This record gives sequence, C-alpha cells and structure tokens, in this order.
Amino acid sequence: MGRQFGHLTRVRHVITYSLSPFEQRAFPHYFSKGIPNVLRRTRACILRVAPPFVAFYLVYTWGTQEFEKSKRKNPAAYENDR
Amino acid sequence: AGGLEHRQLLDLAQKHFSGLSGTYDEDAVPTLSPCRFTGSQICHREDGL
Repeated sequence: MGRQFGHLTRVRHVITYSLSPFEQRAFPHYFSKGIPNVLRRTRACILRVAPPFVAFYLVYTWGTQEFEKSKRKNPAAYENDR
Repeated sequence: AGGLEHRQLLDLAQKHFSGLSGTYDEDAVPTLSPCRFTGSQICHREDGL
C-alpha cells in the first residue's frame, strides 16, 4: 500500500544480533525473572490504576447499602397509637 | 613444482631444514577442538553505503 521495507527510514551504524529459534529455549528463565518483572510492572501502575477502581467499590458498598435501608421500613408509627 | 628434480629438493631440505625441531615440550604438536556452527543473523544496517 505504497509503504514497505526499503524506504521506511534511514538507519545508520546499528548492528543487530539474533539467534535461530531452534538454538534457544522458548521459555528461558520464566519464573526466575518473569515473576520479579511482573511485580515491578504492577508497582509502576498500581498507583494510577487501583485508586480509581477502589473508589468504585466504595460507591458499590455504600450505594447498595443505602438502597436496602430505603426498602427497610422505619419506626414512624407514632401519632396514631391505639 | 616446476623443472626441479625431487631428489634435489629433498637434499636441499635436508641441508637447511634439518635444524628444525619437533616435539618441543609436553605440548608437542597441539590438537584442534571442534567448533560448533550456530544458526544466527548479523545485520550491520548502514544506509550510506
């Protein structure tokens, strides 16, 4: 579509190395460094992700609590008596 | 190779290369070790050339 490898950009003085997929393990150090990585990733975002959704649960735990209280009858039987 | 007799070349080597020595020490004649081929790919991308 008028754009393909060959004219994308001008790259100079960059050397890359790579291995054959058959000469390297597909799952290298999965839990050795992947698990410590996810802890690093989660911390970097838990201060921007959790607080917005923590508030929603607070709305949930209060909006639903008040709704049942409305359906619950209140002791307003005075002024009629026997 | 050329217009030379093999006897002359052997005698000439005997005269000059006899001083050469072999089996110097415990190393003597060192032996090679196999080198493993490694499927890979190196790309030095330089657009100037």
